[PDB]
Amino acid sequence: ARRELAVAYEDAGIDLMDNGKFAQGLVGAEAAFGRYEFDPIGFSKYTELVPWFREAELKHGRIAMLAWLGLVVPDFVRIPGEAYSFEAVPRVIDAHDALNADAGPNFQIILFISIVELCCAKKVFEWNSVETAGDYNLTRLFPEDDEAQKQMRIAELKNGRLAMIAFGGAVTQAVITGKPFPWTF
Amino acid sequence: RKIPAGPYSVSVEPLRDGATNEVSIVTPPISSEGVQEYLSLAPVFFMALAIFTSGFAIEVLRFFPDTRYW
Amino acid sequence: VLPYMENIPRAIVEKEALEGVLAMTPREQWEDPPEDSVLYTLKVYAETYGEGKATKMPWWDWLYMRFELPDANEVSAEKIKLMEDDAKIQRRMMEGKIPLYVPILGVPIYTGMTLDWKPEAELFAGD
Amino acid sequence: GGYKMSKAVPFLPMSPALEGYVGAEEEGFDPMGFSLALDIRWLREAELKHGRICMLATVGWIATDLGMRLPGPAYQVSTLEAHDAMVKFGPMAQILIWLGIIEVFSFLAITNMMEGTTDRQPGDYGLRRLYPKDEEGQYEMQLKELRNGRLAMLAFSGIVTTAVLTGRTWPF
Amino acid sequence: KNGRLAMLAFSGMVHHNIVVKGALFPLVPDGWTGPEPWAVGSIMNNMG
Amino acid sequence: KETSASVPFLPKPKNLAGWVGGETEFDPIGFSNWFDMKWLREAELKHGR
Amino acid sequence: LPRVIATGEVTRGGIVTPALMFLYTTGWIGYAGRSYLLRTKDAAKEIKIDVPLALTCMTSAFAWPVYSWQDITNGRFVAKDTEIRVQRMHMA
Amino acid sequence: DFSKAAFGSATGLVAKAASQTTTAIWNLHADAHDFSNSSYLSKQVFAANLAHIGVVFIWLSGMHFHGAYFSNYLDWLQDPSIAPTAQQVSNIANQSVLNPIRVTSGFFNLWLAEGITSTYQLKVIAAFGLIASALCFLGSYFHMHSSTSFTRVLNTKLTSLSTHHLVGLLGLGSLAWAGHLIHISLPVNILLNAGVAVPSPHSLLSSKAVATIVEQLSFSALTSSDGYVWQPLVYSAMHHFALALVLIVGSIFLSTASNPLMSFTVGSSWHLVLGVQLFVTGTASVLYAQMSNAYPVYPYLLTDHPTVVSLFVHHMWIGGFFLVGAFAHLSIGLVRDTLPQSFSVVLTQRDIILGHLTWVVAFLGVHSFGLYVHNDTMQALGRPDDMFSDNAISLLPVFARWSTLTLNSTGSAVSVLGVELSTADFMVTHIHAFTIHTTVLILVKGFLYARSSRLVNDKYKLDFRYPCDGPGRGGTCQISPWDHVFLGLFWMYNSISVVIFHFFWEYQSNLASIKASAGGSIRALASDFELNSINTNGWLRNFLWSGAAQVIQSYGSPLAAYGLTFLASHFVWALSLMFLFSGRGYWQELIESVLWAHHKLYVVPHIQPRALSITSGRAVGLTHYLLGGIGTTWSFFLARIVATA
Ligand code: CLA
Ligand code: CLA
Ligand SMILES: CC1=C(C/C=C(\C)CCC[C@H](C)CCC[C@H](C)CCCC(C)C)C(=O)c2ccccc2C1=O
Ligand code: SF4
Repeated sequence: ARRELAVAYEDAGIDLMDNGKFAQGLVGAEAAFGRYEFDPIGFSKYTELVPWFREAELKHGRIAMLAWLGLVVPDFVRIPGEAYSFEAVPRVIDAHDALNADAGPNFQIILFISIVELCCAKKVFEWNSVETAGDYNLTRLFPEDDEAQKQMRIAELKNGRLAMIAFGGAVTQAVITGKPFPWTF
Repeated sequence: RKIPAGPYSVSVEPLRDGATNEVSIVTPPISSEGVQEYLSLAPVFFMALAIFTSGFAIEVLRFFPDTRYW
Repeated sequence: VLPYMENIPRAIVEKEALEGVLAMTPREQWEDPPEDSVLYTLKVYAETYGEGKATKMPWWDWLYMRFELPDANEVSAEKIKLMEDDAKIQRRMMEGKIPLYVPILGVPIYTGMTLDWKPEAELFAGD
Repeated sequence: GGYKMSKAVPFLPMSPALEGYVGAEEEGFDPMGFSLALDIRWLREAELKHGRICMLATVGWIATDLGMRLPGPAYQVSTLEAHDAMVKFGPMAQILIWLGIIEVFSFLAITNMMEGTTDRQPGDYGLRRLYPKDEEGQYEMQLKELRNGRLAMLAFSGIVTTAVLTGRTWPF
Repeated sequence: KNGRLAMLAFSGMVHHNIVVKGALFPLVPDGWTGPEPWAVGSIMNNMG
Repeated sequence: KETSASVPFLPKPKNLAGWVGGETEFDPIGFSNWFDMKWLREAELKHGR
Repeated sequence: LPRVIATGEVTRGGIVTPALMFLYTTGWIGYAGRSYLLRTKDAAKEIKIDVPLALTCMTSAFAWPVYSWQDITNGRFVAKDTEIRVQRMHMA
Repeated sequence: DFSKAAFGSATGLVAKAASQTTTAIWNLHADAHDFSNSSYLSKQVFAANLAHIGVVFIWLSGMHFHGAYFSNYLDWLQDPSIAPTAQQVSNIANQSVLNPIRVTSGFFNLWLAEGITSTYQLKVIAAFGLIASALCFLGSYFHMHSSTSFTRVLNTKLTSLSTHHLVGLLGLGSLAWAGHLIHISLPVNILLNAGVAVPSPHSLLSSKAVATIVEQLSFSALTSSDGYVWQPLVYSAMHHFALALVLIVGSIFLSTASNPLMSFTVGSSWHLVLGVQLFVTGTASVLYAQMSNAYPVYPYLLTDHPTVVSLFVHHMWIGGFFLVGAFAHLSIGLVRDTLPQSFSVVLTQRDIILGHLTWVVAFLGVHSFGLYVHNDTMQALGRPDDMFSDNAISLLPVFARWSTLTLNSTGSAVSVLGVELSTADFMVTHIHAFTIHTTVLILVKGFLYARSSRLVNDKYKLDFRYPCDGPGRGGTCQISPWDHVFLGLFWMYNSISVVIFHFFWEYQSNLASIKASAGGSIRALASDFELNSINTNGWLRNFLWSGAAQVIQSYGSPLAAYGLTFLASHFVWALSLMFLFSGRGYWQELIESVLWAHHKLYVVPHIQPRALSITSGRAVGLTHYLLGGIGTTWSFFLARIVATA
């Protein structure tokens, strides 16, 4: 029951009531043994911004997944071009402070991210509910039924959280070590 | 207008239901007749007259420096 | 209490925040708060939101409401009502005995003693 | 069931200010919601003016950098320094004066369409000529104008940026 | 129509004599290469 | 509604109805609405002459 | 230092021509203002300038020296002392 | 609709016959920003503040534009000793003599402290200032016409406002400025002082520049980093970092749960906040004026004497004006509040406080000006040993000549700042104290006698700004708190004028003394100030008349503009005398005669000519008085310090 976004937006806005569930019935607790309704601090008690929290978590997990993949892969293969060669930028963490500025690439990526995020800012502020959350209508290969949708949502959430933590210890493991994909000493 | 908002407000009433896809133009609802009326004010009209006179004197002084033709 | 201050959702205002607003507002002030009072905006948001009324609102309107409404702690904390009650008791007492401040470095610094500023013989005498 | 979505941005409902306009029934691309905060008539006027200006500017750059040059010794300057040599020469101020007259009358058009003194459509100035009589033909022609205008806006932006970066003619 | 035409025409004649600094009929004298740039200062003359 | 014959994107200016050159009804700025048309016509004729 | 000759002789640096030019210009100004006040007997039109009528009066005051004298000699310029607010508080 | 309401004040003025007078126009101007109490008062105030921010951004953009296009900033960079000029003057009329105007605002030193080396950077800053002004105007529009009521910011959301200002605005701005200093203002000044060319500022943010070229974190760098023009920037960066840290830490380590504005209405709360804010801003301006010459912070600032003098005098004037406005708005808030019971102790000690301040002012005035007049009399009588000077009865300021304390790893500011004080400093400091006390007396009297007084017992019913209560009770003119601010502005003018005179004479005396040569090391007294600033005649001769030679002999020189402004300031100041000494009734009768002359010629204006009201006349006179006096001092100081330095 994905509730196609056109009819899903009918219940958008900042919901003022409380569903009585965990964080507004969001998929994601869904642990191995039972449900890990984590929320120790209590941000989910702030029920009206629970969809905001889900949107933030999904965006962070997606950016993470991409970033972990994008500091794992370049340590093996680089983009054709002298500025990206293994000799011009010896390490992947150097790639940030290697192009920047007037070299072009990183500034272009920042510019396009800014454009695509400004264009999708109307999705976060307004047109954001419990069900929509991170739904940017890129479903396509989103399986039908209902439990399959829950399984794919929890897969996305677990992979995103795992990638956030992994990227954290990865940029950390590379600054203190300066090594390829296995960032052990 | 139960929410206290100032007179001449382009703000929609903040007491709305779930997110509304509505058009709320934030630009002053000015009027061409009103703008012409405002630019015809005694302060505006006479300051414009003073600016025109001063600039005319400036140009006369520039193209005819000093009183050479006295 | 009043019907509109009943079962107000926590999203509009906290229960402690509502209690503090009521505590700091005079009893006769209810049922018709002034336009510039906190209770008036709290009332206006109390209707049109909650129970059978509208249960959702746009994000911009939510930001408006959050800016226009108190957030319990540090704004309507019980300590703030205690301080307001202390201040009103102070102003009641100064019609009578006045606490003694002394301007130190240009700012009045409370000493701890309270004077008998009220005249002994003639209450309205200026000397 | 409701909330007609933007065919361009499929996760944002189409702005109701776009209804009845050329690019809404097929694209409806207003993600930032400018039409929700700004008058859609003014926005369409600005878009069409920009598109026409850029469609003239692109071919102007093409001509100037392909050797198409007016018969004058002062006109033998490259496109990069064209709008300094012509500024000092005078014709830039002359074009400014004439375009200022045209834009004053465009201002009159805008400040008459908004008050209802005319049924003028935003981009309309009355030039029918190569204009279909059938309404579907008119809509398709307006869509072609809009798409060409947007394409030439982007094209001229790229042309000027690359020419300033790497001084070349046009194919680069 | 003749009045409007002659108004515009006389304005053109006066300003042609201004730009050429000469007679009206010997239009665009030999070695013209465009009018001389206008003298006297302006907001753009002092690097506005 | 009515638009000026000369300038199709502007309203048809009034006070130009019965006049020698009024069939083209060219008055974008609209001094017709502000000034007496007799004086404007006299000034135009005198300027032209 | 060049001098200004205010005798009345028409000479280089004289006063007659500048005096005539100034007097004509300021009679123009005063007559334009007076004509506007006479044709706009209303404080609304004083605070809110009727720009077409104001400029009509301004450009029509060019004939001030002759129109003013005609009004003076015909009684339409000055006002009868018995019809204006004159100071008679001493019960004259 | 909105355009119709833009002239709504004029429409209301012409709607009623009672408002068809020139007095109505003057009231419309006087009550322009007097935002009346309403549901949208806070919106109006915040939008007006944002609009003013946009105006200041326009001003900053214009200043950077002049620096970029109409200034010799590059030549000043190549040689700081040259005259900083940033205002070209076109050849109209005959003003070509003053074509380069030496700007004394210190923008060149500021920009050098910001690492600006190219006029392109100034162009970019001007463009971004215009963009910021446009954004501020958009925000002000939005807040006035479509935003929250803002009525909770001073009473309910005061904790949030104060915490945001403490952490975000102040602390984060100081931290960001420290980062800017350390990253582009220190390295650019290093590469300019060493003369080794300056790269693009962004290239300093490369992690491969001097940031990692050497990791040494003390005064040791390439070749010999011994530039003493550079160290003040290092100290400024350290100060900003420390200030950001302490602000951020103390904001979360502070109660802030005490809003004294619970008992005040929203309008009175706004006025009281404005008063306290004006007090803080004025004392900050005075402190900066003192610290500008007390401590060097801008590159090549102390060398440019006109800039130092202008900064000191301007910030002293602004501080005095804002200090007066502080009490003005305190009075407005007190008199316009329904139940201002908070000031009960001071409204019940009204006469006690006022009379003790009266005695203090009387004592200070008699003593200070009697020292001055006694010195005048003794010098006139040929009794120099009976005067108050170093060679006579010595009024040595002993309390000034001691700052010794346990070191505990300190230095520099552990003393009297290396300057010795004498009798002249003592007497002029007491003059300053007396004038400040008198200004405070007038302002405090206006505050205290705002709601009631022994003369008039219902002054709160009369609001803040009223001409009088009548000629009764012997005469009750100028009882209003507005009139007390009106007199306090004159006394602030007197106080600040004496303060800037003291500073300017001391500055010129020090400049002459350091121009001993090198061998001359017995300055004896000399110190023209210390030897002559003990008499009123000494001032009148050796400061005013002596330094007026530069401003009166400026004709035919670039300072002819200063001479002309000197004359115009005298003219405006005497016109003020006209407005202040005269009264409304006479001018009304004169206007009656003139209006009869008009009616005789069928002119008859309908906006009935009324002369300025009593309060309006006093305000016009005060405005002209301040303008004339401050302009005279401005022209005098600038001509004297530019011609001679
Ligand atoms: C943060 C600064 C600040 C702010 C926001 C306000 C705000 C306010 N003040 Mg206030 N004030 C201030 C500082 C400030 N003041 C200071 C520093 C003083 C002491 C000088 C005063 C003294 C003061 C008095 C005495 C009064 C106010 C009043 C008011 C209120 C109405 C103001 C009005 O309508 O003026 C409209 C704007 C004007 C009249 C500006 C006209 C120009 C002035 C008079 C002279 C400027 C000359 C200029 C600098 C030189 C020209 C250039 C030269 C080269 C020709 C308003 C709430 C009035 C009130 O009733 O409050 C409720 C009132 O009576 N204020
Ligand atoms: C107010 C400022 C002031 C001060 C401090 C002085 C000081 C002085 N003048 Mg002088 N003078 C002044 C103004 C002043 N003058 C003015 C304005 C003029 C012009 C008219 C003169 C004209 C003048 C002449 C012509 C002469 C002096 C002389 C003198 C000296 C002797 C005066 C004398 O006999 O003392 C008399 C002092 C007293 C009677 C005591 C009064 C002060 C007491 C101590 C106050 C105590 C208050 C107390 C603490 C309250 C608390 C009490 C409680 C605790 C119980 C003395 C240094 C003479 C001289 O040459 O000497 C150098 C001299 O011939 N003066
Ligand atoms: C003169 C005067 C008037 C009369 C003032 C009036 C009627 C104000 C009108 C003066 C006009 C507006 C002057 C306009 C400006 C001048 C022409 C000078 C500025 C412009 C020049 C520099 C070119 C009073 O009403 C008054 C009231 C109370 C105390 C003292 C006085 C007082 O002294
Ligand atoms: S002189 Fe003027 S201010 Fe004084 S009491 Fe009389 S009317 Fe009032």
